[PDB]
Amino acid sequence: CTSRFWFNYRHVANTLSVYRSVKRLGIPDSHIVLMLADDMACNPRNPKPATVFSHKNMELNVYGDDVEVDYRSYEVTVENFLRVLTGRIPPSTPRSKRLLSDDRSNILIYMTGHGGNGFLKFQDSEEITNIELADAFEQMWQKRRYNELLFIIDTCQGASMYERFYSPNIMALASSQVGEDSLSHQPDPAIGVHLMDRYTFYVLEFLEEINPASQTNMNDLFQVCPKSLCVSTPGHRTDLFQRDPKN
Amino acid sequence: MAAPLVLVLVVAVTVRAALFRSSLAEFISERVEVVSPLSSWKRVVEGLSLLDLGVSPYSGAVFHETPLIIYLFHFLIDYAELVFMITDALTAIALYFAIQDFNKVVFKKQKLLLELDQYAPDVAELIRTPMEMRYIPLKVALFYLLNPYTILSCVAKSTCAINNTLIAFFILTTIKGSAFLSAIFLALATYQSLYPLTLFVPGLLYLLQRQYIPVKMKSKAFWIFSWEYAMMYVGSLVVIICLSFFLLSSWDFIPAVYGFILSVPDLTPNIGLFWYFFAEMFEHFSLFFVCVFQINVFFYTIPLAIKLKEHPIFFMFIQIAVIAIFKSYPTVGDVALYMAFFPVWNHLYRFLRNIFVLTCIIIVCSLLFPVLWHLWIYAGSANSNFFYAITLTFNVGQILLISDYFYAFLRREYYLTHGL
Amino acid sequence: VRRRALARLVLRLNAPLCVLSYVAGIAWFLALVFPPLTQRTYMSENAMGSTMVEEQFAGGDRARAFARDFAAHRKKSGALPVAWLERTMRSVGLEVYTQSFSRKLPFPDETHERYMVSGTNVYGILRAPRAASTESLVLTVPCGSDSTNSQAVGLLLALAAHFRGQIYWAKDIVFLVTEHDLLGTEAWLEAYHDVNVTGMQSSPLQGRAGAIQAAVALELSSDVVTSLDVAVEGLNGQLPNLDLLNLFQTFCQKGGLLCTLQGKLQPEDWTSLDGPLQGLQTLLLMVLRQASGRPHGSHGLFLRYRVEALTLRGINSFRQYKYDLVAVGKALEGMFRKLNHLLERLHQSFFLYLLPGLSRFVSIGLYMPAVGFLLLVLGLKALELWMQLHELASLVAPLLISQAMGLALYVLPVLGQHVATQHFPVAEAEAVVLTLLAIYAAGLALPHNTHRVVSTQAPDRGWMALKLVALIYLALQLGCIALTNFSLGFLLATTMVPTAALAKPHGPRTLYAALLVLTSPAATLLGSLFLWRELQEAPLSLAEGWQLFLAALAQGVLEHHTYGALLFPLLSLGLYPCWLLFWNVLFW
Amino acid sequence: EQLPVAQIIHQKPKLKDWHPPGGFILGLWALIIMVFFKTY
Amino acid sequence: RLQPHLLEMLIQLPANSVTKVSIQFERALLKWTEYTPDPNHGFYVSPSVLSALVPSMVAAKPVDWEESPLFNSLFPVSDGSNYFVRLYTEPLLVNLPTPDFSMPYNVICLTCTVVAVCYGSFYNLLTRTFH
Amino acid sequence: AATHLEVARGKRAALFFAAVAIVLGLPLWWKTTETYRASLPYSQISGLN
Amino acid sequence: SLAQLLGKISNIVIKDDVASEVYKAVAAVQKSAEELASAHLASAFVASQEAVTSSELAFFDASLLHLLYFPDDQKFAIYIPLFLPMAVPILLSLVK
Ligand SMILES: CCCCCCOC[C@H](COP(=O)(O)Oc1c(O)c(O)c(O)c(O)c1OC(=O)CCCCCC)OC(=O)CCCCC
Ligand SMILES: *[C@@H]1O[C@H](CO)[C@@H](O[C@@H]2O[C@H](CO)[C@@H](O[C@@H]3O[C@H](CO)[C@@H](O)[C@H](O)[C@@H]3O)[C@H](O)[C@H]2NC(C)=O)[C@H](O)[C@H]1NC(C)=O
Ligand SMILES: [Ca+2]
Repeated sequence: CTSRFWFNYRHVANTLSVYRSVKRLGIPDSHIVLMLADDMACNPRNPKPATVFSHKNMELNVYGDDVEVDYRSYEVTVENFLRVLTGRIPPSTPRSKRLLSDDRSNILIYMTGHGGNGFLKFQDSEEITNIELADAFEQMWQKRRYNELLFIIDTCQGASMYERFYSPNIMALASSQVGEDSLSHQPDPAIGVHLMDRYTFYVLEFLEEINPASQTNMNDLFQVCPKSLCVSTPGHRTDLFQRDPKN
Repeated sequence: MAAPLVLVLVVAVTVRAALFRSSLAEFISERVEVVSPLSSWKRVVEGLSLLDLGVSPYSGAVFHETPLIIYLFHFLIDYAELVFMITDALTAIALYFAIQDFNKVVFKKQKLLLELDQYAPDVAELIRTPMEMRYIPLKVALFYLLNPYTILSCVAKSTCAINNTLIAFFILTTIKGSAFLSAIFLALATYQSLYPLTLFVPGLLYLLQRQYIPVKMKSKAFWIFSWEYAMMYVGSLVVIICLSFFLLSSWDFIPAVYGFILSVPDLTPNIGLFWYFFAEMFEHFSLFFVCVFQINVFFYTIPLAIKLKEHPIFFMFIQIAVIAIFKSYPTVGDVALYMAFFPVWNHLYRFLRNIFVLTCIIIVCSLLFPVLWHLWIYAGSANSNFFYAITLTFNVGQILLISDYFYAFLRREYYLTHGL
Repeated sequence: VRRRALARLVLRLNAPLCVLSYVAGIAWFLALVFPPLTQRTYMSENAMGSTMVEEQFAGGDRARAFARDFAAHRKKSGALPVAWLERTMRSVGLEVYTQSFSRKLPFPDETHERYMVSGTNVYGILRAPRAASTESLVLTVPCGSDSTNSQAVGLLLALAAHFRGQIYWAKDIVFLVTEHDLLGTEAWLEAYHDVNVTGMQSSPLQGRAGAIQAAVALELSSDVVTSLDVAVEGLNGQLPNLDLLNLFQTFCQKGGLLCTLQGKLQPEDWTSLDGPLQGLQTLLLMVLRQASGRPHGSHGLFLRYRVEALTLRGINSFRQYKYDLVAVGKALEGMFRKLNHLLERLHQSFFLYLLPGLSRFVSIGLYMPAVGFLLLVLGLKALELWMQLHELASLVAPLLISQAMGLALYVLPVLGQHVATQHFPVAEAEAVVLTLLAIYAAGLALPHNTHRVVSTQAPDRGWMALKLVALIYLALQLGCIALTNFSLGFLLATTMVPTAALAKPHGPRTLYAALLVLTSPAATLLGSLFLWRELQEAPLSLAEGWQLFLAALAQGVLEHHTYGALLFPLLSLGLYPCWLLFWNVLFW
Repeated sequence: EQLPVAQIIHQKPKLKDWHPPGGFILGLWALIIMVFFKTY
Repeated sequence: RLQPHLLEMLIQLPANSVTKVSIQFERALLKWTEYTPDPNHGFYVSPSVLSALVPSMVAAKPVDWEESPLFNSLFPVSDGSNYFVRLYTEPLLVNLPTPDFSMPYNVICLTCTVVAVCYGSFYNLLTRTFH
Repeated sequence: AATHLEVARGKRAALFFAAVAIVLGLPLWWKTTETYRASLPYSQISGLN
Repeated sequence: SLAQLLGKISNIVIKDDVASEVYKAVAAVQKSAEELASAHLASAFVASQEAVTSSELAFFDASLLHLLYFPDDQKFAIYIPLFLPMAVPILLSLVK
């Protein structure tokens, strides 16, 4: 989550919804490198401390009682992110703050925040571009640090963040296409700021209905958000995956 | 030793004492244009207090004065206002007598050149004349004392006043021809502010011009005197450096003073070109600009020497101006030292291209510095860009003023040779 | 060849270029009420523009009960009920502190009959539970020595009762009830930052709330209210960040409140017949109020401490539709709840604006030419005076005296009040104002004693140098003033610049004297008082106009001494000597 | 001991007013006189 | 950038009284790449530590850390008539002057342009011969 | 005479500007801006493929 | 991978530690390959371990991230303001 300032509560909620689904489906905390550029979970402005909500009904706290943030506040930088992906972190970094993936590792990477054309703003200050992201993914593939990689981005014009990928096994999702930038705004009266980005909200709803022993496939998640529901057109990308998404 | 210079001195000390005892003294001392990290009374007192606590004054980022300053204000900590009055009076006296002797030498050279008639016939109101040079030393002392820059520097109790006194005594001793005292005062000034080293080139030249030693390659006497003066200067510098070591028994003043002057780590706003440039600078690619901006101060010394070989006092004035404008952490009292030399070159007030607009720009910038400083430090109405723009305009005005004076001097020399 | 060509083409147009520049500046100022320059106001800061507030303040009846109790105890306790305020603030769960302050006014002020001001400020601190008490917001009611603002104290206590009990406070809320209208606010603000800017004595504060971010100065002396009157103009012409006023306007729109700036309304400025007129009228009112430089309300004292402050004055007119505490209480709660979202000191929007109608504004880069052309008039006069001077001791004599006169006008009126009262049967404040006016006229009627020395015959050249110096000085300080506060610089350059440009002894030399005297800073203040009273549809005759001029001089001196208002020193030390220099230029 | 008041006062050498060493004063004062004799 | 100020003082608090220890500081201007992503929020001065042996109303007994409840064995009591307390003051929000983060490239051009106008003026005077 | 002397001085100053701006101007750019690269075996590493 | 990374982007400061590790890794790879073709499995395994440690210390070094260095294209745009003063000596050495 590359966003601060408590009015970007939607981005923290996106990240924590993906985190809740992933941790419910099996991935341990040690294998999740969670980054929240601001808590917005129990900062003083929160009307409900220690909770992050997905819906106005306030019945599903994506910031549950079992959550670990490996990188938070000023630690969540484009530098630190690329360090985690490429493995070039400082040597004192612990296990929990690094991606110790191998050739047999499936990696899910979910990026959320303000994002323009082929670039993602990190805490309103710095920038990660699709060129740098593709280069980092290639560097990961050179060392065989992932078996298959699923990239999901939930920013504006997010289909261009995965437009410069060349590493062999990556399939990518995106909330919006190259052009659409209209950013939704419907602040909850109870929680002052916006709740979600409406794309990961339906991804969360899609992922809430499956169990760990579920046979749902990527083809059932390639149409989780239709044009009727999220104003933007969520575009995927399978030009690299060898395996058929339906399997 | 003058009838009206004493009156000038009493008026200056009266003004300075009134300001010291007024309620504006604290405001002036906290002014950032008149006070730098190198010339702050608050920082001198802080270093003394650190010594009282037993911690070294240079084991921190707040004290950057020299051990001679430490020693001097250890004893004169209570009489500081009187000491600063005395040092500005000494600067005025040194400038007065230096300019008096320099005018006498200039008239002597003009007479010895009119005798052999190296001037064109169309030169009548273009030769320096004794009635117009009678009050030039008095006007020099008057510009040095009764201008707001020096008054503010004194009231703020900045050590830039001490630096000015050292440089003025260097000028006086060089003009009187005392090579040894010239070297001592040049070494003291270089030890204090690190940018009178360039002034080594003019003084020597004038010294040679006073000894009638030709300045040329195939001249043994020129090399002998140059080596003698250079050895006196470097030996004085190294002796002062070793003595300053012995004051604290440690070489900590060396980094904290000279590397602080050269590397610029403070970024405190000034009237100079360094603070904002190095605050908003890219991390890599920044050492190159430190290097070039420090080379800037020393860059023109050799070309101005080989263009102003026969005019080492105008060359000294231009060098002092270049130091004052391009300098890590310059106070406005450094501007006063070269502005006091204007009456020496007021006979060029017929070739000055644009003096009115430049004086207006400098005055407006001087009176806008506190105003915009208030508007982005105490009032949130403005930002650092306002102060940066005023610093840019002030420094451009200084450059164009100095270039106008230099152009006028060269044009007057050309008209002395060729008829107008 | 080229230099003479340019010189002849510019002196051929001395008078027409100067008058064209002056009229251009006036026209640019008049054009600051039109859409291209006054586009619209907006919330630049997303920290509170991208959020919403669902107000739940429903304690208006408690506010009324608190107002009744406060009025009763304030009738019993003559000045301010301190024990009752402490009990009530500790009942709503605040940390209650009092500050005793006292001040020696220079003279009895002839307005509140107060000479030895002494009172207590009572403030309570809402301690942000989840925060570490590092930032704070101030809700202040400036109680005076009369029956007003008893409802505002009740509303403040009712809001404190509501805010206490909420976990969503990132900043402490300070509920401050000052003793006097502005002296108490100044005392509290000085002791809070522990500075002594105005030399006022007080007791040490037993409790602070951290760096103050924003401040609200609710004045409300009626139960129901017809319209809500915001005021954003601070001491020395300073203004709050525009986002605070945008926040107020958006919470007026959301709650249906009929909110007004300086008592004026515009549904939409685009009416093409009167919208420009109402915009011009309200912008003129803002300019006259900002040039005044006094702290209209307690919000004006916070701006010196880099605190964005705003006064809301509930006014109960003859409009039959009324809003109770709930509308105003909900507006205040929403404002504070949305300032709580700031999480960063207001650094966006604008700090230097000049806004016509609470929804329109002009940036500094947009209204700067209005005074820039007026300064260009002086610049052209100086340039052509210099080039006529080119094609001394006689300047030292005026300058010094002029500056001396300024220093005479700054210190003597207030310290010589005792001898003026022992001489003439006038009040101490009248003694101060009489001394000020007498010294003004003494500087006026003194061109001859200084002319006891004659070192030039039919001079007409040292004359030019004196006028050149005066023009440069006037342009410089008018530009500086316009940078600090535009309105004062503009108002001074509309009157002094045209007369300063034309001051030669070659003309009538009697019409010129009348022009300079009628555009002197004192005459500028008198005309500004007349225009300000006219702009409120309350015309004033010469008698009570002169009485108001007396009151304005006395208030200028007093406000300078009590809040550090930079208008008495500015007129008396920097502008009066320059205008006297022009006077000497006239009578050479 | 959480606050050993007696021990922590004596752990620091006594705060004495600083003065320049006799070596510097003698060294500086000797050479100030020395320059007074080359010129005089 | 390498070490903070540390100040440790043993102040004898006299009686029922308020001791006002104050120290003046001057705010520094930092590099543009030295402020937090929220530069206008400010910087935090760490809460100051206040270690004292406050006198006790009634003298305590020497009690072993096993029989005693867990809240009575945090600090190793030494005297008995005085109990050790370690207070922490509030963190302080101090704002620093800030450079304009949006103008790092224009500043280089403008300052180098001032250097360049000086260089050009001195070039066109030290090399150009009058004619 | 004097004109020749001033022309020679101006040419010397221009020479000094050129000489400095090259000999110390370009090595400064080189030494204080270049990314420092140590010697890596680029033939052995390729041979290990 | 390291060679390709350093050849692709020419703004990475590779320092003496990285070069030392690369040299150690290459030497150890050659030694282990020449010892595997012998009755020297133990020495070959130790050399392979040394080679892996050196090569992964060189590859995963904090200083190889291309964000620590100013972009090369913009390095020739932050110098034009110094081209303007430096364009005068180079041109006036040729015109005269
Ligand atoms: C040498 C003289 C002038 C030097 C530069 C002037 O311009 C700099 C300042 C702007 O003051 P500011 O900080 O209010 O405005 C801004 C922001 O607040 C902000 O947040 C931004 O992101 C901005 O970009 C921004 O404007 C800018 O970047 C400025 C762009 C101009 C560059 C020219 C090549 O001018 C003046 O005020 C002084 C008036 C000058 C004369 C006394
Ligand atoms: C800000 O500065 C002013 C002075 O410029 C301070 O006012 C001074 O306050 C003290 C009280 O602490 C006054 O002393 C008192 O005098 C009376 C009568 O002489 C005496 O009976 C009292 O025991 C006490 O000593 C002093 O007169 C007064 N000065 C002036 C000029 O009025 C003010 O206290 C400062 N602000 C703060 C917050 O301290
Ligand atoms: Ca983890």
